[PDB]
Amino acid sequence: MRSYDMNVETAAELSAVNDILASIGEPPVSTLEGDANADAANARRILNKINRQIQSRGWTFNIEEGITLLPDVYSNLIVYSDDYLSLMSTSGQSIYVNRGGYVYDRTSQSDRFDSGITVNIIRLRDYDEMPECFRYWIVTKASRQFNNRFFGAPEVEGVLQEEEDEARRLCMEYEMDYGGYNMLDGDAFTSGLLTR
Amino acid sequence: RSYDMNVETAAELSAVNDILASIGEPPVSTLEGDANADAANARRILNKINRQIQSRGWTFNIEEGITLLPDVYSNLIVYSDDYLSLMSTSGQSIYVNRGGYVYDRTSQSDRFDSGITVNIIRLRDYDEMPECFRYWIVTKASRQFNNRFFGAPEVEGVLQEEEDEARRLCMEYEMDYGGYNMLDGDAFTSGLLTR
Amino acid sequence: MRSYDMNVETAAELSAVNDILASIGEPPVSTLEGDANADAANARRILNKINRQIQSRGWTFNIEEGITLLPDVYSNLIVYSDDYLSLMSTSGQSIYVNRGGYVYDRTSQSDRFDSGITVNIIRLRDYDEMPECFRYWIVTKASRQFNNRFFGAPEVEGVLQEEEDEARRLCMEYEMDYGGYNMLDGDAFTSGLLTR
Amino acid sequence: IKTVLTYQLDGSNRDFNIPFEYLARKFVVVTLIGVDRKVLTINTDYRFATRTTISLTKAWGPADGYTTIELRRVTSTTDRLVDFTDGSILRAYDLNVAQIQTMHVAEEARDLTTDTIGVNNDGHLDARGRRIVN
Amino acid sequence: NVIKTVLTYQLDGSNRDFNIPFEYLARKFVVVTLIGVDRKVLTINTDYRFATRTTISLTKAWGPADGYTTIELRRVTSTTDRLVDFTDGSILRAYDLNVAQIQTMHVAEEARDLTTDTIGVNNDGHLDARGRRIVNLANAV
Amino acid sequence: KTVLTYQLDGSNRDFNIPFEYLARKFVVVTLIGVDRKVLTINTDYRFATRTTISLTKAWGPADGYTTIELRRVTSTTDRLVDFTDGSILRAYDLNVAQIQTMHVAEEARDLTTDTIGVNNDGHLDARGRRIVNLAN
Amino acid sequence: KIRYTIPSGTYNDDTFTTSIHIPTIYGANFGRGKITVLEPDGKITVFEQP
Repeated sequence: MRSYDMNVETAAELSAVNDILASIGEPPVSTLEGDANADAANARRILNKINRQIQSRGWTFNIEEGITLLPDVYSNLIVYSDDYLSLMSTSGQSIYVNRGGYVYDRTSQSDRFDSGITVNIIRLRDYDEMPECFRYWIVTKASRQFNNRFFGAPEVEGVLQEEEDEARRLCMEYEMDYGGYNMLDGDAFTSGLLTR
Repeated sequence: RSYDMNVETAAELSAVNDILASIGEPPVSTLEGDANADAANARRILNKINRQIQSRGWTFNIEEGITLLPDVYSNLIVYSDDYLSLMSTSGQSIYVNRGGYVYDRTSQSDRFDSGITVNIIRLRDYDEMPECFRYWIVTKASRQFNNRFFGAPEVEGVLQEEEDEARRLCMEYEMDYGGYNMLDGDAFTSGLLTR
Repeated sequence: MRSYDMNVETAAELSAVNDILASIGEPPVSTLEGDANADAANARRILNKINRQIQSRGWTFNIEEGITLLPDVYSNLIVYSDDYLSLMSTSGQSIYVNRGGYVYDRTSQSDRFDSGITVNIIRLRDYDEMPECFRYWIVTKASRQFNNRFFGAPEVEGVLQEEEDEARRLCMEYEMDYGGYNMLDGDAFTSGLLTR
Repeated sequence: IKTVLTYQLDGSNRDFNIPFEYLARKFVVVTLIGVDRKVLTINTDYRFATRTTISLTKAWGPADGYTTIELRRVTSTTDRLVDFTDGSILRAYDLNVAQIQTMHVAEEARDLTTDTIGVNNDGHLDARGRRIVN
Repeated sequence: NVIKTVLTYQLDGSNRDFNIPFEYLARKFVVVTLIGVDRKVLTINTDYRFATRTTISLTKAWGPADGYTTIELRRVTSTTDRLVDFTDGSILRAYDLNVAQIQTMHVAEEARDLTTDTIGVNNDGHLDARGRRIVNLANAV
Repeated sequence: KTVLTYQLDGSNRDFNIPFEYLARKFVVVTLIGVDRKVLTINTDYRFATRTTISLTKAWGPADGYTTIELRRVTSTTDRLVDFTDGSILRAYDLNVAQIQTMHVAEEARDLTTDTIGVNNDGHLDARGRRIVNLAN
Repeated sequence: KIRYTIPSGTYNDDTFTTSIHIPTIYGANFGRGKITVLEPDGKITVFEQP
């Protein structure tokens, strides 16, 4: 699992943590560097948790289709990193699982590959790499969970519940606009049925 | 902080820290020493939830056609405690646990000349679970931890909502991984489609 | 009634008791051996009670069909043990009851058998021998009954009620997956009707 | 003193002593050595009867295809038992465990002679019936 | 057994992105070398790039036509130069304690992964030279 | 480097230590003759300085032992620094804690390379030794 | 608690230990108890009782 607190802070990550701190009324911090601020450290942990959770759900922008994972030539092992939020097959039923930190073919009962495998993969990205609407949803969900766990204010709980639903709605609008999905000619099955 | 580092953190310690964070407590730096009740309680609930969710049965964790070889002398197949589910590949299952050994209830025998073929769920580590499943395990473990070792009822309603969402995303993962089709992937309808 | 206190403690039974103890917020015990811990002794008693109760309900994995119970050649008595959670006939109406700790044919009004009888029987099994899903349901039901009797916390009551319902559902899913029942060709009556 | 040691396998024996110190049970790796190498699982194939011994649930031997068992310590480098969190009390136990865990990896770092060719009494390179590839 | 600090991938002449599975503390600790007839080490900003913290993007595609069958990604953590040095006046911080612990772990782990620089047993029961010559064997009998 | 050898037929006792050591018990001195002789410290060699060892007696090629080996063997089980709560955390103690593991790692970089290693050309440099018992 | 300047001749090079004598420090002997020696820089060494 990637360490959230071991790299330099970005401006957006500084903004996100302070937004989470604001949810319970904590004043903003100038830096995420260790100042013994338990609240800021807790907020960053929840920010990382929510960042991993929403990305792992799967969206057109972050789902990578047709990605090749190359094996080591001498060990024939493909690493299944903890930053692989989702690893699927390109079509049909998926055959690859995680076994000991390496890719395992459950149908062939083998973890040895002579060549790269093509998978539909979600790889963890920085919160800085998220779209603006997705950043807002991550912060809103992190703020809601932060208040529930470390303050518990029931009035704050209700408003952040509504804010997250609105934040998730606008992320769904982004995903549909980004996807540009068509059930007539963008459809795997129906587009073939349209040929005359 | 200088340098563009790329380092990982142990997921079990992160999972435990998520469970303690759920009830509002500071994270721990370590999970050994056997003198921390919170570490012992949260880690035990994490294992119990991880064991319980895996036992439910998913396409990624139900291993089909696995052969369990008997002992060459005793002809006994050990029924492991880490066998969350053991079934036949098809039809009605015939194997049960009898004294820690695989027992054929229809033939009434613990003895097997050759290996049996079963549909088995074998317990995996929390690290080997998909990311959505890890979130559901942690969310469910946090909810059970609050009910047992915190008891705040407003936390219960929050974590009940989170587990329901956490299970929903794992149900989405199961269908995407499963890729199930009732026309040609179906065991029965696929035969009916032949012209 | 089989003694639950008088054998070696297994890892699963010790884990089960500590799960039951956790339901009211009790810390785990290292051993099930007598340390004057009334809570652990109470938990193990409810654990055994729930273990007997769920097994006696009857499931494909624990219902033994066609079992022969043999009589004593010099007394012609077949013992009806207290570990026989259920004793039925293989088909039709059952004719055997418990009378004085021995099998009694109520239709023939005799407890003497010259040869073994064939019965559909449920025999008590160790909590170890239970499937993982059934072990979870026993623990969940024991935890709920433990809290009801010895703590009585209403918030714990509501959650454990929901957990038991989920635990029983997952045992019902195990029952059908293990059972593999079919109403067309696995049916006693319909399968004969399917012949052309 | 050795972090890797091998016991010959007979159908009679099931208990094997662990001489080395391990921080976690998952750091101990049990493998069956024969014509094929097979790693065993913590509960289905063996267990920890005590802290210093491992008991197999199944007896193994030449009939099964494995003549030796290997008990190896593999301390995790990626998964550290200690991660210092900001705003947490700095405990000497955390500092000591962080030092011991990295020491265990370095201790296994000087036991690769077993997984290497080795040198003969004559001073040659002895491939123990092993092909050299690449 | 299996090396986690040295990753080598086949070069097909058209793929320029290679995964970094292992942890590292500095991008200079990652060493990119092309293997083939010779072992050519690449430069940080003219021969490749860190597209992501886990991905190395080569500027040019290399393949057997160029004389390079494989590309190797290897962590080489500094042993003489430590990233964290504590002073008698400095505030003790979690990040400094983490980096000091992790750097020693990488050095220890790199030492434990030296079957790459020798002849060691691979996943199979075979001693692996890992695509280099056993020079100076000279006469055999 | 953690291993170095000196061969001195003439009357000489002093051998400069190239490697850094944390404890005197880490430096082990052997005599490479027909069979190796491990020498105790008090009887055979004194630390005239932290840099140099004055080995008592000539121990020259007049005896079979000829060259003298200075090997560093850091103890994994024994830790020179053990952190205790209630004790002032010293920057020296924090620094030396990492060093002991690094020294063990350094000693491992040489033990594996001893039997067979890789030269500067990126090839496995054999010492002129036949590959016996090799299987086809 | 006492302040003690370690005298010459206490250090032995063949053992690399500076051994101080408790009766020399206090003018007296002791029976039981852990002993802590505090250096001016903050280094603490604790001696368990024989």
